[PDB]
Amino acid sequence: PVNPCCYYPCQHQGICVRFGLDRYQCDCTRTGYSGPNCTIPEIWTWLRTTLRPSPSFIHFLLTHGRWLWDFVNATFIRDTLMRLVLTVRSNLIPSPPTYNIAHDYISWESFSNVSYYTRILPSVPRDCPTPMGTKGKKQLPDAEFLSRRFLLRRKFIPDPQGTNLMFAFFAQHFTHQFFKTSGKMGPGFTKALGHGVDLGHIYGDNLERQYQLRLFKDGKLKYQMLNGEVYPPSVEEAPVLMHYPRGIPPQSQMAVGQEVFGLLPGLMLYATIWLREHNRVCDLLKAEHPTWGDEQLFQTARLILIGETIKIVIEEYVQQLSGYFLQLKFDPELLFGAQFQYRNRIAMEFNQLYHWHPLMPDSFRVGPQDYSYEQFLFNTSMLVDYGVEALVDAFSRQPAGRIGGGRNIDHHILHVAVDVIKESRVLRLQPFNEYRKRFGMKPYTSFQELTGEKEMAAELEELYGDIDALEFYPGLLLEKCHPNSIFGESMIEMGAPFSLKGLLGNPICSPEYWKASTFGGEVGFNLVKTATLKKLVCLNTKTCPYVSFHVPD
Amino acid sequence: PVNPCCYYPCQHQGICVRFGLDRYQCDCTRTGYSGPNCTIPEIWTWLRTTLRPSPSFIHFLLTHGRWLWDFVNATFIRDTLMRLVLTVRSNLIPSPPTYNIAHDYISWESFSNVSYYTRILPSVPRDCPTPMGTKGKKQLPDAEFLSRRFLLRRKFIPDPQGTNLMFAFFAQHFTHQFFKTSGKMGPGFTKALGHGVDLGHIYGDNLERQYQLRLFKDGKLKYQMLNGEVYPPSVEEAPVLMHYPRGIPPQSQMAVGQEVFGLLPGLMLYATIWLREHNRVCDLLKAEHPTWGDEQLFQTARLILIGETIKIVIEEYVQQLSGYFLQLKFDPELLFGAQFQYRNRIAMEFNQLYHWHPLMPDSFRVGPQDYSYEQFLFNTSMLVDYGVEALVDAFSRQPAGRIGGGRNIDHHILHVAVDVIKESRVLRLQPFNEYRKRFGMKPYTSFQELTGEKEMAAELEELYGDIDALEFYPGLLLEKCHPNSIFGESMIEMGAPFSLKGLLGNPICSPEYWKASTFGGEVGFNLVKTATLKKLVCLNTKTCPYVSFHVPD
Ligand SMILES: *[C@@H]1O[C@H](CO)[C@@H](O[C@@H]2O[C@H](CO)[C@@H](O[C@@H]3O[C@H](CO[C@@H]4O[C@H](CO[C@@H]5O[C@H](CO)[C@@H](O)[C@H](O)[C@@H]5O)[C@@H](O)[C@H](O)[C@@H]4O)[C@@H](O)[C@H](O)[C@@H]3O)[C@H](O)[C@H]2NC(C)=O)[C@H](O)[C@H]1NC(C)=O
Ligand code: HEM
Ligand code: HEM
Ligand SMILES: *[C@@H]1O[C@H](CO)[C@@H](O[C@@H]2O[C@H](CO)[C@@H](O)[C@H](O)[C@H]2NC(C)=O)[C@H](O)[C@H]1NC(C)=O
Ligand SMILES: *[C@@H]1O[C@H](CO)[C@@H](O[C@@H]2O[C@H](CO)[C@@H](O)[C@H](O)[C@H]2NC(C)=O)[C@H](O)[C@H]1NC(C)=O
Ligand SMILES: *[C@@H]1O[C@H](CO)[C@@H](O[C@@H]2O[C@H](CO)[C@@H](O)[C@H](O)[C@H]2NC(C)=O)[C@H](O)[C@H]1NC(C)=O
Ligand SMILES: CS(=O)(=O)Nc1ccc([N+](=O)[O-])cc1Oc1ccccc1
Ligand SMILES: CS(=O)(=O)Nc1ccc([N+](=O)[O-])cc1Oc1ccccc1
Ligand SMILES: CCCCCCCCO[C@@H]1O[C@H](CO)[C@@H](O)[C@H](O)[C@H]1O
Ligand SMILES: CCCCCCCCO[C@@H]1O[C@H](CO)[C@@H](O)[C@H](O)[C@H]1O
Ligand SMILES: *[C@@H]1O[C@H](CO)[C@@H](O)[C@H](O)[C@H]1NC(C)=O
Ligand SMILES: *[C@@H]1O[C@H](CO)[C@@H](O)[C@H](O)[C@H]1NC(C)=O
Repeated sequence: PVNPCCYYPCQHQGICVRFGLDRYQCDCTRTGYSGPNCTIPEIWTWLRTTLRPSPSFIHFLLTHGRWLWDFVNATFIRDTLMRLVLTVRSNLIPSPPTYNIAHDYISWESFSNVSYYTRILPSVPRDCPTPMGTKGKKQLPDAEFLSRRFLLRRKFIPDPQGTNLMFAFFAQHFTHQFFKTSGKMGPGFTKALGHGVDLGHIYGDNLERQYQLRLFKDGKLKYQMLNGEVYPPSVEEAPVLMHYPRGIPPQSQMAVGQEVFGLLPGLMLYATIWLREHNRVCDLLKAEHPTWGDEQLFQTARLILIGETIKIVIEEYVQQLSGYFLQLKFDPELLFGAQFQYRNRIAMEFNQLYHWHPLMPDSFRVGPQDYSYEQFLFNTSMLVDYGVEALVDAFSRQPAGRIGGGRNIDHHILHVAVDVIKESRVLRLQPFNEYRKRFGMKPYTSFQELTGEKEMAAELEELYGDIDALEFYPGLLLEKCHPNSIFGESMIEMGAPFSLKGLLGNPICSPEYWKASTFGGEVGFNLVKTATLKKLVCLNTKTCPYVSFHVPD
Repeated sequence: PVNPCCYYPCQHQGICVRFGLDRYQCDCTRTGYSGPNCTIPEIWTWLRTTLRPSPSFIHFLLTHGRWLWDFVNATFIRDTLMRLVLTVRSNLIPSPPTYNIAHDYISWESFSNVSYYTRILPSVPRDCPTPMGTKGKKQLPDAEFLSRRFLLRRKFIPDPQGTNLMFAFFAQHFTHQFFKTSGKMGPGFTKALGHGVDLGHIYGDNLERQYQLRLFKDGKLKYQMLNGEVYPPSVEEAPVLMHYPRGIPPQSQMAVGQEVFGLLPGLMLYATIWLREHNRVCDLLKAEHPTWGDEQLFQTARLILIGETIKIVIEEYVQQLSGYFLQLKFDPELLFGAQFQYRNRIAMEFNQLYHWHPLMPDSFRVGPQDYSYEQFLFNTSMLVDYGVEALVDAFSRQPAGRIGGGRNIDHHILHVAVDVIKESRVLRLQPFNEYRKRFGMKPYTSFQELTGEKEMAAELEELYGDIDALEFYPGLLLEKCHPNSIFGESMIEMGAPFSLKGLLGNPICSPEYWKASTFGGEVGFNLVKTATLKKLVCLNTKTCPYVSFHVPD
């Protein structure tokens, strides 16, 4: 008999469980609901969901009326909201983590094995009629045509929010510390066992390699002087597995924490910058703490750097993305109010959703020059050629591709998207609509409602058969976007909760850790609290270029 | 200049941080105290401190009167106070963990590398005048001498609280899933990565081993029939690493989660009991969910068994230890409205502290027979000679040693305590009196004040020279004990916090994992909710013998 759970009977986060031959039962525990399917709301829950504004109304608010916000921001109401965002958003995320590619149920192996990604919804069961559960055609839409007809850029669409490539690369850099899928273990598994902001893209994902990159004098990282400027050393000087092409000089290969960073100067730029930062922070620390050995200098530098990273991403990166008039604020003290887990596990869903390749331009402009993809990719000298200042000026001046709304991925990298989808299908990821519901939205009733348009819609309608067969990742990228926006509500509402839980769940945000001691006292603590994209750059260079996550005017 | 931190100048959980060449300061963040040393109370601390009664008094409060208590046990107050104890206890233990053998400060490697035991107090700094700080003599007392004069059991001192061997062997069994110190990596590193109640000692601490122990059918572990009884498999059938006397026939080796267990019949008794429970639990699962595969059946029964353990540990084990009239309760829902991190990292001090070898008797009486050590140790046929029922009955009946009070370790195992102190000095554990302060107790001012009696104090008084020299382990075992207690206040007052954090800082007890579905429904959940030592044994044996953590009336 057909598998009942395959209908996803359990609403509102109830857990569908098989009993006897073909019965099921939903466990409605702590859902706010009861009944066979968790649809009968408790007194407080009914109260809640009717007095609750729709996500878009809230967004509208946060993005309109400067006059109210000028006010709010300068008063404490700035913090009440920040607290609210933090706790409400994060709540959507199970911690301790629930499921993994192997387990569709809570298990110890699931909980203790950090090589796995987690997931918020269970897989689509194998014993099921259609690969998306119950709805749609037998064999799913072709991955390659889907990317061609819908994600392949025709002409270039700059982000209407003015996001620059400075941002784009920072995202790529930043994220490739917690997304590193295992080649050898395959889909659903991960190298990045820090599972968040450990900065393992600077100090590597392992101790042994970490050790290889370290000077072991003064808490510092190894480095090479070139044209008077500091850079990550060569693989000959610091011998770690780096994914450069073969034949390429280990004498040209640069050594950073993330094996793939040698492949784009974008990444190699930030690896440079963060390295200078780290060494720079060591210099400061050794002035106040001369009695300190080498080890306590490195480990402290790393905290500060972890601290700095979270401060910026929150107060600048997410700001840019949100466009909110409310100024966001990094302050773990907001979270000492309520029940919070300073623990994070990366979901496969988060992975899928962060494949932000659209941001990537038709070509890369460095003042007068116009380097193509082939010219840019795997370049072994561009970084050293221009230096940091010059390549910060350039990335900060170039508009990035809008993410949502479709047809805005450059053909050079469209194969990523293809794989993401194909990868999605191996992972038996649930339908997009099933994820709407789980991230507190209504499901879309049609393809029209999704795209806010007819042509793509009715075209997808027939490829996919039903809208409840629409997949996660395609769905995120094809949904309509309010003009003036970088992407669609589902990206915000699905991503934000994975995003914030990933930032604040870090243990340096705990009552235990968030003290000055942790950061070698007050200069250490103040460095975290006042850290900036400008500062991070212009403190570590001879001159100071346009630095920002947005283009100038 | 001498390192200022050597003085432990900083009170009530402040952090001594070395600054410049010869100075220091204290980070007294969130301590409740201000000032350079941190002895200047905030309004709230003072009130809280002039009105807090002593441990003596609370111990007295729970250990005396019964009328009041059997009343309290029938009201909501049981839950009220139970919660007080948990929160009170577990808030003294940092979470995220703080330091380890290598780092005397918070660091990422210390957050991240679970192969370390954590530590509540930092190590006595390597640049200090005396091995214990500043107070005391150049040489700590000879460890073997300290043992032989103070801990060697002359006459057997039975536990005044009636503790039996059945408890003793339970304590060992249970505690040996989270203390697996490296023979290889050395002092202060762990093989048992669960850092808690994960039943590694049953399923092995690694995936390789677990697979080898698993029958991979119905979710069961392998077993063999000897005399019609289910015992753990042979090593030929489950080829895993087990420590056995070389020369012992392979058919006579039993394979279990934990490598040492095969030595002592005690151990291999519980290993057998639990194994039987596991398979038994699968036999209830498969009936409920015949569609379920062996992996789920396996991982679900595991959670039921982890749950069953804590239930028994809290409601029966820790209850027996306490002598409290407060009926202790395992109810995770008690913490559901509170800052509580559902994690735990094992500490050296817990390991040290948990060395209750003074539990073990002179001989081991089994029915008409009385067994010497040279007869009990490593006996491989004994468990299978008498069978579970007959051996449980015999451990339940024989008294266990009194733990505190001094001179209660049998000579046969006296070398253990010798290594404990030795290791204590490799781990540079701070002096007893500092651990006193960390756990919200007043330090001792005289060796006289410590033991109570006049004689044995004054010998130490001359061995150590000064009370602030006295060592962690020794102080524990030599401290005067409350009116008829199994050990002194310090053990209680230091142990329990770790103890409790060790049970309830377990994801299973989290809001996320504490639902019927985690255990495959009501049936599983009710076994957790309703388990008893008596039931863990008798539901698995032909007849039901005497079983209990206390010797009879
Ligand atoms: C949790 O924590 C445990 C404790 O840290 C970890 O186990 C330890 O892992 C480290 C891995 O490095 C071990 O550290 C030791 O370090 C010494 C240091 O001496 C250095 O040797 C280097 C050798 O490099 C040599 O030269 C070239 C270039 O320099 C190298 O590329 C080449 O490989 C060559 O051999 C020197 O470069 C350096 O100058 C020093 O002389 C090293 O010699 C030891 O062999 C050892 O590696 C440590 O011993 C491990 N275990 C223990 C008990 O300490 C554990 O890994 C961690 N767990 C996790 C999951 O991360
Ligand atoms: C020209 C620039 C870029 C290149 C060359 C590139 C290339 C790649 C490649 C080859 C992969 C592996 C996919 C596969 O083999 O199937 C990948 C994965 C990924 N990319 Fe990009 N990408 C670029 C831009 C970006 C940017 C700007 C982001 C930031 C949002 C991003 C986010 C990701 C993520 C999250 C993954 C998954 C990582 C993993 O699981 O290992 N990419 N990228
Ligand atoms: C006759 C029975 C016992 C014997 C033969 C025994 C002997 C030993 C031995 C040989 C060790 C290992 C020390 C080393 O690593 O060199 C040890 C450690 C230990 N014992 Fe026992 N002991 C017994 C009973 C107990 C009891 C009743 C307890 C209370 C729970 C206990 C608790 C511990 C603990 C916590 C360790 C340290 C384990 C680790 O660090 O991995 N032991 N004992
Ligand atoms: C966590 O889970 C993975 C998946 O089970 C573990 O790896 C597999 O282990 C088995 C037995 O050791 C092998 O047959 C597989 O080939 C391994 N790899 C894969 C991709 O399945 C991994 O060992 C676990 N991690 C830890 C720390 O135990
Ligand atoms: C890597 O980038 C460098 C520049 O940083 C490329 O060389 C430059 O090419 C431009 C024209 O595209 C010239 O105006 C400059 O004279 C060149 N600079 C140097 C130092 O040669 C180089 O071609 C790129 N690498 C690859 C493989 O295309
Ligand atoms: C703060 O702690 C320090 C360190 O123990 C104390 O400073 C000592 O004070 C003595 C007199 O008691 C002086 O003679 C020494 O110079 C100090 N020693 C060190 C190592 O600094 C001080 O007493 C404490 N202050 C308070 C108010 O408790
Ligand atoms: C302030 S927040 O809710 O915590 N996050 C957030 C809010 C809005 C937007 N956005 O692009 O409008 C983007 C946001 O951040 C995201 C980051 C990654 C993925 C999704 C959202
Ligand atoms: C109820 S509790 O505070 O959580 N623990 C506890 C309390 C008292 C006693 N006791 O022997 O009176 C023993 C106790 O149990 C342990 C003491 C030390 C180590 C482990 C358990
Ligand atoms: C009970 C909650 C009251 C708020 C109604 C929520 C639905 C409104 O919906 C929102 O309206 C905004 C109006 O300015 C539009 O700009 C948004 O796009 C739209 O989603
Ligand atoms: C002007 C009001 C701003 C403060 C309210 C913070 C709400 C944070 O955003 C809320 O997060 C929830 C989790 O994704 C969503 O379900 C809500 O629709 C979303 O707006
Ligand atoms: C619950 O959902 C199942 C499957 O979605 C459906 O068949 C059933 O009718 C529903 N029951 C109730 C009471 O709403
Ligand atoms: C082991 O135990 C059995 C029965 O309990 C006993 O007869 C036998 O002699 C013992 N072996 C040793 C080596 O003491």
